[PDB]
Amino acid sequence: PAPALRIDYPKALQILTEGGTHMVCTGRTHTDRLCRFKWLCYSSEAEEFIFFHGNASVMLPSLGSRRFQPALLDLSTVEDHNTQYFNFVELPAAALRFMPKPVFVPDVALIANRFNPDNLMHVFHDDLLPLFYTLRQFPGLAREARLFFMEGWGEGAHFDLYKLLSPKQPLLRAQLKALGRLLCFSHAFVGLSKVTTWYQYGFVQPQGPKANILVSGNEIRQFAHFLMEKLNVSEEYILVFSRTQNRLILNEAELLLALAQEFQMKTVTVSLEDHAFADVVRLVSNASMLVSMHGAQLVTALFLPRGAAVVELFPYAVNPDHYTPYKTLATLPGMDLQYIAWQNTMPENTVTHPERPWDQGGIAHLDRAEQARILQSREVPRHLCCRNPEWLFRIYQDTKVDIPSLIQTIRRVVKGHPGPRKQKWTVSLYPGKVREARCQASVASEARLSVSWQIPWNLKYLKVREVKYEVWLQEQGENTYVPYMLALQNHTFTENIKPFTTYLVWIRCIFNKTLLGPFADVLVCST
Amino acid sequence: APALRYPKALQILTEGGTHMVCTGRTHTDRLCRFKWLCYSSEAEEFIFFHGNASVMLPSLGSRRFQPALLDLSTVEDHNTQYFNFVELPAAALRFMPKPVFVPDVALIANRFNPDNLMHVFHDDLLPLFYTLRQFPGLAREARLFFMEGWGEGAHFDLYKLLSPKQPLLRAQLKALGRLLCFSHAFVGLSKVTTWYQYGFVQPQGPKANILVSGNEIRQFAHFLMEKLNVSQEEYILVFSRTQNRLILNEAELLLALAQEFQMKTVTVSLEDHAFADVVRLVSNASMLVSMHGAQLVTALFLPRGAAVVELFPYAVNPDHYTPYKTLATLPGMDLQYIAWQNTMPENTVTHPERPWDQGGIAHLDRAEQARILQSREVPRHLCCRNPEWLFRIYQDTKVDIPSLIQTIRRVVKGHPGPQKWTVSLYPGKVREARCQASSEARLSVSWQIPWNLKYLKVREVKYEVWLQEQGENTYVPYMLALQNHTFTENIKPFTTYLVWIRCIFNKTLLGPFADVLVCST
Ligand SMILES: O=c1ccn([C@@H]2O[C@H](COP(=O)(O)OP(=O)(O)O)[C@@H](O)[C@H]2O)c(=O)[nH]1
Ligand SMILES: O=c1ccn([C@@H]2O[C@H](COP(=O)(O)OP(=O)(O)O)[C@@H](O)[C@H]2O)c(=O)[nH]1
Ligand SMILES: *[C@@H]1O[C@H](CO)[C@@H](O)[C@H](O)[C@H]1NC(C)=O
Ligand SMILES: *[C@@H]1O[C@H](CO)[C@@H](O)[C@H](O)[C@H]1NC(C)=O
Ligand SMILES: *[C@@H]1O[C@H](CO)[C@@H](O)[C@H](O)[C@H]1NC(C)=O
Ligand SMILES: *[C@@H]1O[C@H](CO)[C@@H](O)[C@H](O)[C@H]1NC(C)=O
Ligand SMILES: *[C@@H]1O[C@H](CO)[C@@H](O)[C@H](O)[C@H]1NC(C)=O
Ligand SMILES: *[C@@H]1O[C@H](CO)[C@@H](O)[C@H](O)[C@H]1NC(C)=O
Ligand SMILES: *[C@@H]1O[C@H](CO)[C@@H](O)[C@H](O)[C@H]1NC(C)=O
Ligand SMILES: *[C@H]1O[C@H](CO)[C@@H](O)[C@H](O)[C@@H]1O
Repeated sequence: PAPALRIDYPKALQILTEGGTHMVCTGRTHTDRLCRFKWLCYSSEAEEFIFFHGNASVMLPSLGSRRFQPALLDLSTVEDHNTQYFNFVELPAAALRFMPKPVFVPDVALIANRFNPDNLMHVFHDDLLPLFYTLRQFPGLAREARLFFMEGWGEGAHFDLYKLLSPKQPLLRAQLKALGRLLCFSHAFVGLSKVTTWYQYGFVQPQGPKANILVSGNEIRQFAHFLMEKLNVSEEYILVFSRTQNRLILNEAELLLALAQEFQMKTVTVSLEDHAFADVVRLVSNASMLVSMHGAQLVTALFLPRGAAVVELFPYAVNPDHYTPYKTLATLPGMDLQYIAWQNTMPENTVTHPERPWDQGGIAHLDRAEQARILQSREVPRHLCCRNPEWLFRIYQDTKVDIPSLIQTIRRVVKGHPGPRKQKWTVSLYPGKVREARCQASVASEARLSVSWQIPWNLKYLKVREVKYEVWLQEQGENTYVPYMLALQNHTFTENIKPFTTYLVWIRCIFNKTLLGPFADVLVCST
Repeated sequence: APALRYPKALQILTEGGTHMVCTGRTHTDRLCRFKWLCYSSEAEEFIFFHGNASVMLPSLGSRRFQPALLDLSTVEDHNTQYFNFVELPAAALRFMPKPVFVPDVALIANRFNPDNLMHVFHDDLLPLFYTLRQFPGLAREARLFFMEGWGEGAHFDLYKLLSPKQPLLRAQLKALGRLLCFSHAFVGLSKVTTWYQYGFVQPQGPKANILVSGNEIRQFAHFLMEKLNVSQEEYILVFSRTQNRLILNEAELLLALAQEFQMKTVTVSLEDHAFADVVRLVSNASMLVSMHGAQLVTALFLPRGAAVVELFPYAVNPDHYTPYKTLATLPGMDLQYIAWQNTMPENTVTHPERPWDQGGIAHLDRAEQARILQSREVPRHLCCRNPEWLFRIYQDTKVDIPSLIQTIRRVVKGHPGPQKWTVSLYPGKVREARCQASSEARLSVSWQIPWNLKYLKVREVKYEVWLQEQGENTYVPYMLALQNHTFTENIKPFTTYLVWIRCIFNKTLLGPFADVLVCST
């Protein structure tokens, strides 16, 4: 039994009225900024956060007019999206005399914007994963924070997933007008980290993977482990993730039997509509292979066990290489998932729906000349977000899957039985710097350059399959080097080494060809 | 407990491994929160242990060495102040000594130059103060770990005021144990409070985009004053040096200042006064006069409205060396700044026989010595030990009184020192921006005042309007006093115009643009 401590109202009102708002934020740009506020206020009538200047006020960063070029920070994880900015208006703390008495929020708050709470992929990629690790950026937040979703949408189809990310009930912006005309957070954090994102949806360039992905499969799976425990989720089979409303697999029944016979495994169907989400996660987490049309439901592939296979199907005229949010997820370093893409290339096996509304892929609202152009094109061109008619027209086709071509496409990657072979998922880490690098000239001989060094310190405690040392030889005063790949820690160079010459020697250790370590301090050596 | 050599801790470490979550896009603005980060005192390497609960955000791959994970000092991208770790599986602890655990939460950072007062305040104290306040619980509980490798330095007592717990230096970790393991540690310092760069790539000068204002400097100074028991008759304060860079006619300077401003004058120095007494003297000075030097960083303790008079030796252009000019003229600092330069060779004293440390030139080739002696202004240069710069900056100076008084009087007319201080805030967006269309084309626009202006009294309120024709990448600007306008000049029918509106307080406080107003004629 813990005390249900409320706010000490006279004390809080005095600290607010005399001291004012306090703000300390990270990062130097608005696209990578997280803010810690004390005594930040919000008027539910104006729908504006308020910074009150008092005698203890702090504003870091202090941007001046730059606070509106474009704003203070991104409230959502979609970078620089001009409808998801956060900012406040300023008033002197004395101006509280002209306002109703404030209502204080005792809970520590995390304020953020959900991008599209109706799409499972946006929920996981833009909100759930960023929230999970943003909370763990600051001590105490993970156990105490109440989420405040200010984007303006309702609960959405997946609100129960948002409730798993916090012990307290999250609040929407529309609910704040009932709490009071002037609300003041005693302790609030604002913003979401972009560190877990891997996709951009096509606002400035055609959609695709983020340029520099900073998340690995291990961090994805730690998040999945948490959600599975929250959902109370603790005969090998193939799982077909079905859709019931649009973008259908028209011969799903034939597909289930064909996969069952080809791989000699039980096949099972799952869908968002007919299964509770905890049951969906339960089925995915033990599946050896996940087969599904391109769509939001494939984001659940992050729950797949290591070693499982993802088979993504694409409708006619949809190039798999151009739409890769689930390919990128499946092939992240550390995810350890096989990825297979299959595209319908037979026009007799596709079903178009030109009469539907525009948001469902219809084209009847366009002029007859443009409809014929869309109908005659056999691949969606590269485009920008969000309502490209040809993209929607083709992505909401129904598909008859050519069974033998799908089987052969899978077999080029899954040569035998699918799923984990109970493999040893070794950790992949990098060497340290080589230590104590020394060098010597000849001991009337040729020109000789002999170099030696000690192994990296962490290699003292490592068992590694292949250890090599890349050595760069740069002659004094020249801008070019000669590379060497060596296995030993002691080498004497002779070929093309000149007498009475000084060389710059750079050394770095490499594990298994691809894991490059850092270079040590440069070694200067004369022959 | 400061140290501990708990089976729960060893098992959490051996099973789960290290946990890392960091902010920032690049290594130059990254702060990291670590759990179970470890350090080998023998190898002087931090260690990330890969366990079954390990997290590495960001996961940089090989890019973790281009050039490192983060900056350990607030000097940007300095190739000797990098932080990084080496990796091992958590099971490798079988072949390592029994770890000694640091139970207190830690903040790990590098001091750039703990022997220079300016470097102490600018690079370390201010960044430490606000980095601790970036994360809950740090300001009251953190133990500071300085890893740059220096000793205490002359100002180590100032670092102790930022923390109730005893700080530890890297050389002191060796005695703690061969393998040290932090249960909770933060790494890095924010650069948000910095305002100067010391000339590593381009010549030294102000930071390109300064993100700190005088209000944040003064909140930090207020905290330090209470830690020094400095509580809260007008006088002018001359901040003298006793070893080098002397004012040769100091006694006559004190008399001439006291007569010119009809005000008491008093001296102070770092050598002859306890630092708490130095702060007490500066905090009520109406004017601070001193040679260019580290002691002028104490100007951040001056009361609002006081004047800073910085004197420069012969051949030292004040415009090239502006760390204290930048500090004094920061927005919100409310300090007047005056620079005076000695331009008479008969009033300067050189010391060519001193070590390189103190500006001697006797260790150089005779041809280089002749160049330095014959040059009348120190050229622009990069860090760190330029001989001509050190030779002139350690000159002694006889201050020409009539020229200095005239220089001060161009900035300080009348009495120096403190006035009422309004904080300058910005307008909100204009609200409910509507428009009407019209022949000859006509376009009417109107809007409501920003919400915060409902509660403000402002001397001058104007509205800037950008008129952009849809399909053109340019605009026509207008400055209005009313909340409405009707455009007729160069307005066309069958055209779509985009209207951008922002409000401006007192000419210079530009507010944000509202959402674009699309009006078609
Ligand atoms: O037959 C369907 C079609 C869609 N959805 C879900 O409804 C949301 C919106 O679907 P949409 O097609 O707009 O998103 P997409 O799948 O193209 O990302 C997503 O969470 C889908 O998984 C569903 O459950 N069944
Ligand atoms: O006569 C002197 C000369 C220097 N210093 C202090 O000693 C440190 C190192 O001086 P240096 O000249 O290297 O720094 P500078 O003043 O040029 O920044 C600084 O904290 C100075 O304030 C001092 O107290 N008295
Ligand atoms: C602000 O006001 C409080 C209450 O009077 C006072 O204790 C404090 O010294 C003032 N100044 C600052 C910088 O907090
Ligand atoms: C799922 O089934 C059982 C546990 O329910 C487990 O033995 C099996 O390995 C799991 N599937 C995979 C692919 O690991
Ligand atoms: C190889 O061994 C050591 C390096 O550890 C070095 O002293 C020795 O001279 C090397 N051999 C040569 C340079 O022939
Ligand atoms: C890690 O190991 C602990 C103890 O062995 C166990 O409780 C936990 O489930 C494992 N997995 C994760 C993801 O922590
Ligand atoms: C100020 O006095 C208090 C004792 O109550 C203490 O914080 C500290 O030792 C003193 N500081 C100085 C500089 O005298
Ligand atoms: C502090 O400074 C004020 C401002 O000029 C002045 O009254 C005097 O120098 C000091 N007052 C004290 C110590 O009470
Ligand atoms: C235009 O704005 C002024 C104040 O700026 C106001 O007095 C006037 O009534 C407004 N006119 C219209 C037509 O709204
Ligand atoms: C809006 O646009 C996004 C990005 O293309 C889609 O993922 C979403 O389904 C909706 O079409």
